[PDB]
Amino acid sequence: IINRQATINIGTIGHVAHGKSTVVRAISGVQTVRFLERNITIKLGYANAKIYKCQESFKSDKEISPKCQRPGCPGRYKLVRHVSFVDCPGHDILMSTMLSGAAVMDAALLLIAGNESCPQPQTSEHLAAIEIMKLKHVIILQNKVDLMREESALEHQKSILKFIRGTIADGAPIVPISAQLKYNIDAVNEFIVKTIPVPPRDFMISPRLIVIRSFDVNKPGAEIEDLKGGVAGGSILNGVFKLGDEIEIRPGIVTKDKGKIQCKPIFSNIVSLFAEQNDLKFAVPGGLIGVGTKVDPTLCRADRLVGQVVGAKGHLPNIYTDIEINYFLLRRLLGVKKQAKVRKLEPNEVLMVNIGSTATGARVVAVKADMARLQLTSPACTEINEKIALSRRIEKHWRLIGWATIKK
Amino acid sequence: VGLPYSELLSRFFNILRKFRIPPPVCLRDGKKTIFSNIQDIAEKLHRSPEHLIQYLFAELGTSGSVDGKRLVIKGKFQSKQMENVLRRYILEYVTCKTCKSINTELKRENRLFFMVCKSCGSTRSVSS
Repeated sequence: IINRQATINIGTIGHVAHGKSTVVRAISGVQTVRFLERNITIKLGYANAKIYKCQESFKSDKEISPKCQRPGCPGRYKLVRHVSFVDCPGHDILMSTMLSGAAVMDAALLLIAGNESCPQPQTSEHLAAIEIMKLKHVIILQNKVDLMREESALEHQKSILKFIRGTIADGAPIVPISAQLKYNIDAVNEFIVKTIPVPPRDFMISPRLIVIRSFDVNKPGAEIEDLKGGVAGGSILNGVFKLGDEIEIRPGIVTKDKGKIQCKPIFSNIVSLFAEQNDLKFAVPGGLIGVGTKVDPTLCRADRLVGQVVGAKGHLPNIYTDIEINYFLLRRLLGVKKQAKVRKLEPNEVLMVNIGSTATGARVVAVKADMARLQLTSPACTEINEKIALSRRIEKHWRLIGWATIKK
Repeated sequence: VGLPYSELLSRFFNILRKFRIPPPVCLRDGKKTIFSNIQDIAEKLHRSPEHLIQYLFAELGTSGSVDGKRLVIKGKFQSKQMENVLRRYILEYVTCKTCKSINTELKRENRLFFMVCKSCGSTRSVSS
């Protein structure tokens, strides 16, 4: 069996102190990056899973290991798909990272424990975000069942069902799982295959890459005569990449420091692609790949490339510090156990605006009925339009208000 | 559809499975923290002595060496904050969340520690 790279981006959403990382571990095998320089820049735990199915029914088909001796069949498992995990943090402060993760995702996994409250705010917010940023493929998972009784679980399920009725999403699969006991993962794997169809992707589609991690591949005590190029740890949404292509980093750069910031996007040519373990020529979209470009190792230091977008030559995204948004507000706030009416925006206030992936905090300059002028501290970009999710600080946590579109 | 879920749930249901704190006999006589009673602690709670030392180091910036039963650790640390630390250690390093088992073993898994349980085989956070 040939070592094939990731095919579809799968993300995980939930609540704090539930154990999303644990779930990820249970699913795959490689331990999470989160909780100094190597595997520290990104807030998403990288997990390499495998889907190889034996067709010699229902749950007795999917396995973690490629070697098959556990179910009974002597034959080796057939090639289906390789998958990578993007684990977003489920904390109320670092929601920008979650939002960034969201746009990269193609499939979602919701986690709810059966011991806490039924109408959970953070989970609801996550769901809303998913709905906004075009992610109709949602799978519901139950985290803790062993601590609870027989009927209690049923009641919880019923409550969940009641909750998911008025929303846009209607057809969603539900699975009960244990992360610590290591069971019912096969069913989840099966669901991943059956329910979600993989979207068509050729070599003509507009290139789309998002860099989260930055790598400087240099040994302590290495000469200038033999040097390795700067490696950008980036995940591909869409568009198949190969060796020998022109790439531009789009959020701009602050170089000369008096001095205007009028400059071209950061051009680079691909040198090598780092996937799995060995070097590969082709890059299948839907996974985080260490793209080694003609970018300096000095740029890929520690905290300089955070959520910076990457595009192929002959497409033009744009450097934005001041953004022109057309926003729409909802009647009442979604994400409370005490529903409150949405107030009008006040001049000069810290809000969090996420144009697809770009994790940015913005201040309001002018307040209008439909339009908003926002000043950004961290760099942001615009492709063609991009679906935007809005979030505000009211009561300690980030809370969703509505949706936005850039008019340019 | 909530009908193939029920079967799964049923299947799941089918397939299913403190006075131990020792008195710290230590004088708060400081500058260098000396723990002579630590061997007893190691014995009673069933643990290697080095792991406790490592935990202590992780907690507070200290430097010392292991001696056979007795510790020579740099720092003036009291008989209440050290006690608190001990209490914490006994609350999370002995206790496993899924099943409270006795047999726990040391593993250096990359720089931050992650121990393994001999009964089942689960990775627990050896830092928080």
